[PDB]
Amino acid sequence: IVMGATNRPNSIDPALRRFGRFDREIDIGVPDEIGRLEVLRIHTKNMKLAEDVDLERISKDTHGYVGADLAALCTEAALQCIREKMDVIDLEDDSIDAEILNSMAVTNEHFHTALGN
Amino acid sequence: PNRLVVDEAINDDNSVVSLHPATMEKLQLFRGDTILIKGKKRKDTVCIALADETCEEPKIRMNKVVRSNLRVRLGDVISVHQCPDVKYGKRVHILPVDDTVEGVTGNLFDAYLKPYFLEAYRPVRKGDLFLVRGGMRSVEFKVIETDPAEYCVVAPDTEIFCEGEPVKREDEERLDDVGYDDVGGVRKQMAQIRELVELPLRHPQLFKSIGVKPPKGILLYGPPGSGKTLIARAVANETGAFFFCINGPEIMSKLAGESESNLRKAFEEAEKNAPSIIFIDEIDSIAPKREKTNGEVERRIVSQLLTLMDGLKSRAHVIVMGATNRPNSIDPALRRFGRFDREIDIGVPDEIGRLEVLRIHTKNMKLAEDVDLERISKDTHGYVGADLAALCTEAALQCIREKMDVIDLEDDSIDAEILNSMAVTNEHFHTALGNSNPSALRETVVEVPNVSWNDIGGLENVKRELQETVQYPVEHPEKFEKFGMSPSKGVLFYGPPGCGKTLLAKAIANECQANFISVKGPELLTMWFGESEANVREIFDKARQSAPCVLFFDELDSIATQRGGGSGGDGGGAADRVLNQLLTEMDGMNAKKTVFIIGATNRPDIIDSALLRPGRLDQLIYIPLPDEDSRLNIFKAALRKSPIAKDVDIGALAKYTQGFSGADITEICQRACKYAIRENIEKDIEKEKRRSENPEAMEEDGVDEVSEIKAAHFEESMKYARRSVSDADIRKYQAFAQTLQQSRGFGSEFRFE
Repeated sequence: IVMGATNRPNSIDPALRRFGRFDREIDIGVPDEIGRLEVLRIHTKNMKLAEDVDLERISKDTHGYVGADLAALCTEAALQCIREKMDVIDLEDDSIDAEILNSMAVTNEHFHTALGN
Repeated sequence: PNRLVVDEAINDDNSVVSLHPATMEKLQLFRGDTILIKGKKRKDTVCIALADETCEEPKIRMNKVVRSNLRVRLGDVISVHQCPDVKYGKRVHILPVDDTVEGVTGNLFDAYLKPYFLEAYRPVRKGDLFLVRGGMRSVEFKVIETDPAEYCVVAPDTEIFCEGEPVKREDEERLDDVGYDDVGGVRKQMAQIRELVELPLRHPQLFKSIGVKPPKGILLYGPPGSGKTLIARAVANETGAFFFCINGPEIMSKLAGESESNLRKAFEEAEKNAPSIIFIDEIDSIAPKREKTNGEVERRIVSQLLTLMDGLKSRAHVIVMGATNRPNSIDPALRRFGRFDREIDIGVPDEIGRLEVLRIHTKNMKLAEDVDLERISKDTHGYVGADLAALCTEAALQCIREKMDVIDLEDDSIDAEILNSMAVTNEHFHTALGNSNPSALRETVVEVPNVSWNDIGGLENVKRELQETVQYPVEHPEKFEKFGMSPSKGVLFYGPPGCGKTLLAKAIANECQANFISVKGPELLTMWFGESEANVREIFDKARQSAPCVLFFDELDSIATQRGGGSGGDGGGAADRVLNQLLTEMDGMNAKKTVFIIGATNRPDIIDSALLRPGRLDQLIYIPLPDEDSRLNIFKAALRKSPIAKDVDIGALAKYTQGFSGADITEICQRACKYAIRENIEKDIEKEKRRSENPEAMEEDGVDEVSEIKAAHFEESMKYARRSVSDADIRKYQAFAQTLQQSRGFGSEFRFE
């Protein structure tokens, strides 16, 4: 079985879409609100999310966002949390306290900021 | 407490540094002890710490040699740490400089280093440099290696070896490697890049604990010569990472097959030396936008770059800073997730940015004490950093101009006194600016205009309306969410020409500290005629990234008139490429985004109705001609900079000059100044005539009549006063305002039981 892949069916040469070569076609379209919710839950499962995180709000406010964009949003939120956590952590020190590392965790406002950016 | 500012030291000894006594006590440092000092580029050195009461508590005093060793200059902050582990060197390898040894016979070690280190117990670190005085000459020496392999104190029993090749001075000068301080105008972008890059490379443990994937792809687009290549080197050198630079032209100039080999070797070596940084300078040549795919080599290289970017991994500790002029010029396939996700805009520097760039480029030159760089920065608009460096070079060249007459060209030798007497002057900078040319003038400038409500004359109703529609949703949006209703995402200004609509927009932007973007209809019209309609989406994108923002579409009716609007340009309406794209982008804007858009039109009866539909630009506000107080405000603003004769108070004139637009006010002032100006020059010409009559008559100390702008010349100017707008145009405007108003009936007839 040969699963092709592309962006739009018209971008492919028609000769490939004749019977025998590539007959079935499937549309992996933009995920819906529920789809965005599952994608966010999948990408954020391994991270240290806060107890006040409201992923449903992010899913509702995310329209036109593909899964990769959602992962980028999560990464941006973590980066913003680091932002807030830079002042205490000295950059010139090759070693960083483990307590601060264990204390890091994203917050809903960080997600809001990342979505804004 | 261990960080101190670098300062000049009283002692010139290379291996001795001075610290404030209480500061040493806080660090538990005693006089004569060996201390490890960390400077820039992760370069540290070892010096003998001495107590100096004259040194300020937050300052550390040290000479030029240690400054070079630490790669820091005056004003830089360095860290001092206890180094009680410095062991007496068993063997130290130090070599001289190639140019400093010419004319010296014998063993340079015995002449200079042997007495310099014997019984001095001077700490030495690998790569350290110092100057030793002996035999009437000063010879530079560089430390090659130390027995501990980190640093040691050279004792009398230490065996110092100087058998090796001399060190080249030109190559040694590279040690002044670029840091964050050598760039300017990119403070915010500098922070973004420093974070996104230095954090994972220096402290990946943070991301690992948070379980996130640090970005690999960074794209720095902007104007040519803005300093892109310097930022990456500064970042890499500050993080201590291995930097490998790739230039698009260099890669594309290689023979087929060799470019791919070089690229793969670059990636492979970069991954070997992790943490590493890769700069694909001018990625446009490597991967230009697919407008036409001609040939096979170009496709091969672009696809090779794509697959190489995809194949790289987060654990590899590799970051790829691209570079280009405009993001659209790059092939979209590169901007997909995984390859090049983050994008940064190294835009034109602002006034402060221009100031820092000028101070950076002119620090090494012999500037005069009367140089006013702030004036140059203020007068330099649209100038990129490279243009500023060119301006400085032109100013120096002009100083040379003034200095040519004395210096004979045919003489192979030139006096040293004249050379030491050269120095640029502010007037030279003015001349260079007059001769120079900006490189960036059509690029959308994003900044916070300084116009304030005080500059806005009256218009209390419109002031209130626009503050309502804009100021609140950007100053108090959280409570808008609290109630939650959608805010207005647009507004349209219709009014007479030359009534200060752009001033109003800029003032409202400043009140909210929100960025203002000025886009005129002619520019979009030209770009569409240039078949570059993607510029419109680019404007919308930029306005979005720099939120909060106020996108001001100047002469919105220009496009409609080009198509016709309501006057009947073509047989029908006004919609076209640019207009339709504008509507499409308008309906596609994010409700949560603080991108407010303002449209200005001098002709409301010709604007396409589709643009006025709710959801795109619906709020319509009328801007009347300035009234008595508004006209007074405009008058004083125009004459605010100029002196006026005491006999003339401009409010009296403003009172009776109804029906006259702000442009007419500006021109009345221009003509009044102009007539007073003719008066001044006529007086000067009469003075010159009198002096010609009596050239030898010594000019007495007669108080020169104060050259002011008097009321007679205001009379002469108003004799040529204009009123561009007639009462018929205002009648049309109020007819539109009435067709809009249609408010009556329930003003007071409604009340609940």
